[PDB]
Amino acid sequence: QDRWLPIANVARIMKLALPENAKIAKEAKECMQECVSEFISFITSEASEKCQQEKRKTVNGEDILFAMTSLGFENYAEALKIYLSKY
Amino acid sequence: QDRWLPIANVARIMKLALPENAKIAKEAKECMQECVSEFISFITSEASEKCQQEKRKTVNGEDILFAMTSLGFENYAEALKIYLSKY
Amino acid sequence: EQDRWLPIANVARIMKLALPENAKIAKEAKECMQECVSEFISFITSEASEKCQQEKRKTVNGEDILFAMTSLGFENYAEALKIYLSKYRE
Amino acid sequence: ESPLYVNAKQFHRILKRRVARQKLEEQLR
Amino acid sequence: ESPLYVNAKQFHRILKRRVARQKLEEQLRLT
Amino acid sequence: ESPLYVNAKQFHRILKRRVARQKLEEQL
Amino acid sequence: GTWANVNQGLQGTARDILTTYWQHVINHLESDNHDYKIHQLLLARIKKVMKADPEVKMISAEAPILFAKGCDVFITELTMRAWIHAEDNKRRTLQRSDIAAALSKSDMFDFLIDIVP
Amino acid sequence: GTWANVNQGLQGTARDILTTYWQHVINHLESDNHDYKIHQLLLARIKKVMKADPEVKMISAEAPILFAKGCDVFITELTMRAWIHAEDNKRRTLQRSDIAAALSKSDMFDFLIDIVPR
Amino acid sequence: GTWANVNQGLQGTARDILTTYWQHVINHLESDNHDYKIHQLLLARIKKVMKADPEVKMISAEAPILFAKGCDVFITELTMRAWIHAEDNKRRTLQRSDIAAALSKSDMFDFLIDIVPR
DNA sequence: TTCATCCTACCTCTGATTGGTCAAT
DNA sequence: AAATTGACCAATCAGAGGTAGGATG
Ligand SMILES: [Cl-]
Ligand SMILES: [Cl-]
Repeated sequence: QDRWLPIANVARIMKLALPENAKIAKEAKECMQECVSEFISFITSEASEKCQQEKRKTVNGEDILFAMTSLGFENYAEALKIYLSKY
Repeated sequence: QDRWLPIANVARIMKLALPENAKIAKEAKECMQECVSEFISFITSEASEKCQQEKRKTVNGEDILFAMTSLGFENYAEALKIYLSKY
Repeated sequence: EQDRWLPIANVARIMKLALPENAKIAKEAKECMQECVSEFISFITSEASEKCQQEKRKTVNGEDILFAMTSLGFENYAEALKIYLSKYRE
Repeated sequence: ESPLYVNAKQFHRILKRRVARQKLEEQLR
Repeated sequence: ESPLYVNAKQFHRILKRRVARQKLEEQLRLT
Repeated sequence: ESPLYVNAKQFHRILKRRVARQKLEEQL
Repeated sequence: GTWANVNQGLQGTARDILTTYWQHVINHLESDNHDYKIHQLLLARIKKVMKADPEVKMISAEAPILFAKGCDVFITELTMRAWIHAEDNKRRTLQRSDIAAALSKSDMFDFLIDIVP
Repeated sequence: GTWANVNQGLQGTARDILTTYWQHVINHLESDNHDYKIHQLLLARIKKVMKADPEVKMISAEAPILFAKGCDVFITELTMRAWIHAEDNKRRTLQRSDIAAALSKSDMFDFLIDIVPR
Repeated sequence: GTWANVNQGLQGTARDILTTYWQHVINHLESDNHDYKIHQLLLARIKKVMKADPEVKMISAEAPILFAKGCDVFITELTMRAWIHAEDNKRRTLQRSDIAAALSKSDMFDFLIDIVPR
């Protein structure tokens, strides 16, 4: 289970994404769960390799933003940079 | 409060009375608690008045049974009679 | 036997007092702390014990515990309890 | 909804429990 | 259905995640 | 995970407690 | 006569089942090896219900022990009577209206008309 | 170029709405008063996904917080991209095939080719 | 120096709170009217822990009294050190892993390497 | 084709159960 | 001090009701 984000939180965000009338198939929720969980694992694997090769043990915010840029999530990296500078 | 038996014990007896897959509404548990608590208070009050009228201070097993018989719980009196004589 | 551990109710009471009044403690946290503080005793006592055998003495005393505490890098514990031990004897 | 005659073995004890429950509630408050 | 070239920024990390994912399955079925 | 050098004041007493702990566990 | 209350107001298989439940209760009470130390917390609380009545003074140890057994039977038989009404509405969750419906089948339950109006 | 992914693969009304949704996200992150509040159970679950990778040793407290927010945006965008295919088929129920269809429109999602075969 | 262990591995507010805890412990041990009469069962159990070592022969009445006091300080400072990790993870329940995390911040706790594997 | 109205099957979301710690005994 | 059990909180799961999507004419 530790591979996947919990499904209830995923289903809540999807419901807010959709019009009031909309239903979501159980299959659709499970799929979205696997997708967002790979999104984390994917970016984190990139960030983690760069840390190991620069002899740092701590994966920090800049490592996640740098990895998003590398992997072609530039819109995510720039939008979230603003969020991180306030932290 | 002193008026009511604790609800966990009541809920446990109810769960054992129902099929293994049955659910019990909170309101059903709370209702059964009030019922069984009055069952005690009702029989006890009849036993307690007979004691006062016959100037006795202690209420004993045979008074509970005599009160159950007079109040129309005859099955409860006759079944528990057998139990009292073993005690 | 299993006399290797302090009783857990005393450990959990001291822990409860260390935390904000509305904190909770997991059973496994209490058990962990119980083993930690019991090795704290065994670890120090073993050092104090060896020195006693090497100086041919039979009794382990208060000075021996404090000396073992400084030896093992529990200097703050030895210095704070020094004050306490002096008062015990006067 | 509300019947005049109930169990003949219980009626008198029901009336008394109504009185005893009212007292408890007024002594509670 | 399955293409030879994918997003050039992502392709290598994809090959590595295929390996890292295989090794998670090796342990789960073992244990 | 398992370091070569630990606290210099404690190392030798740690080694000795590992021996003493196995022997206590030998009774069972 | 003495067992009229066992199946009063029940028809069909419910009748046989409540009857068989009482037979099972009676055989149990007829057994020779009773353990008369039910939890001190439950017997303490039974006694506190009895002592809420100002008229009550002293209570025999015998009395709470009779009510412990009696209250187990009462809850069991009323729950089983109430389940009938949940099964008829094709429900798996027992509701308050199932206890109310059950009470209305037998005048043994008339003492509860203010508790469950 | 760094906003290319916002509408890559979308046509007509869908382009405007996903663009507007991204303007909404950026306005939100630019605001001055952030909680940075994560539920304990979500925080422990993000760390556990990251930690499943043996190469990951220690994680900063700010990393799970970035992912909390990024995963909100990822779910919403993809759900909104998926819904288009549900509307096209005049359906009220979003299905797995709507997500599959959404993934195929942008190469940003190539990383998911083994998670959703299509 | 002597008090290095009070603060070893702690940062920010935790550092002042553990130092203030130790100043409170020292004020208490410096007070002139101690009661050395601690419960028969706790001192029976302390002696039994000491006596579990075959190398120990006879134990002074002083030794168990030093440990009763020392163990209260040990438990308190480690629980307070472990609570920091509970707060960092937005939790109000202390877990075993909060204790493990606290042991890793100071080499004073190296003696517990086999009691709490980490 | 476009309705009218069933039925069947799935999803929703309230509310019941579960898991685990405190408090009382 | 240790074990047992009720109460309670937060997190999860299940079922009772609601809506979709299909069948028929
Ligand atoms: Cl019995
Ligand atoms: Cl925020």
